[PDB]
Amino acid sequence: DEGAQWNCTACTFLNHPALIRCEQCEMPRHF
Amino acid sequence: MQIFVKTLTGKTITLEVEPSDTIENVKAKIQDKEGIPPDQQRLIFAGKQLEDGRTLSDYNIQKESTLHLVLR
Amino acid sequence: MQIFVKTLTGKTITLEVEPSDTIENVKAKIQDKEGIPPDQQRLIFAGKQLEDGRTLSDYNIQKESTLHLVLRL
Ligand SMILES: [Zn+2]
Repeated sequence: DEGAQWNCTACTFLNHPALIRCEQCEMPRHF
Repeated sequence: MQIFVKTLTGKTITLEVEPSDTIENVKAKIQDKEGIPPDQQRLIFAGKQLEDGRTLSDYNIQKESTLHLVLR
Repeated sequence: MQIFVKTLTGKTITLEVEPSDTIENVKAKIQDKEGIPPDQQRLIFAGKQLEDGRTLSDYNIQKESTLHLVLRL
């Protein structure tokens, strides 16, 4: 699951696992 | 057809559109309703950044679907 | 053409690039502006990690678009 993509909970964008903030809206992944 | 456009503040904008409208047309309707220039709009639907030349139906955007508006 | 690079600490870097530039060339330009060695740079665009040997045009990166830089230690 650590290499999995992840959906931003604010805008839903499907993000790369290397980012810990959303590429679109910069919402943090770990809130 | 009504769809919803949700901002990052959680505000839900109700927009009247046609199912065959292009994304560019939708941005123009957001410009008409909210006054936001289309070049400053990014729309996300179910994980995907929406591209200007495609239609709402192309993306399976339906009645009362929610698009997420991020300002760039 | 201009492209922008966003870092995790919020900095914006503006680069001058051609669409034919490789990702390696882009990392070298980031090093000039920042000081981060290219082998510690990861570039993300549209949810994908960009590969050193390919070019901006390979990823359809256009004028005034934005890449995200994260670090690899
Ligand atoms: Zn987001």
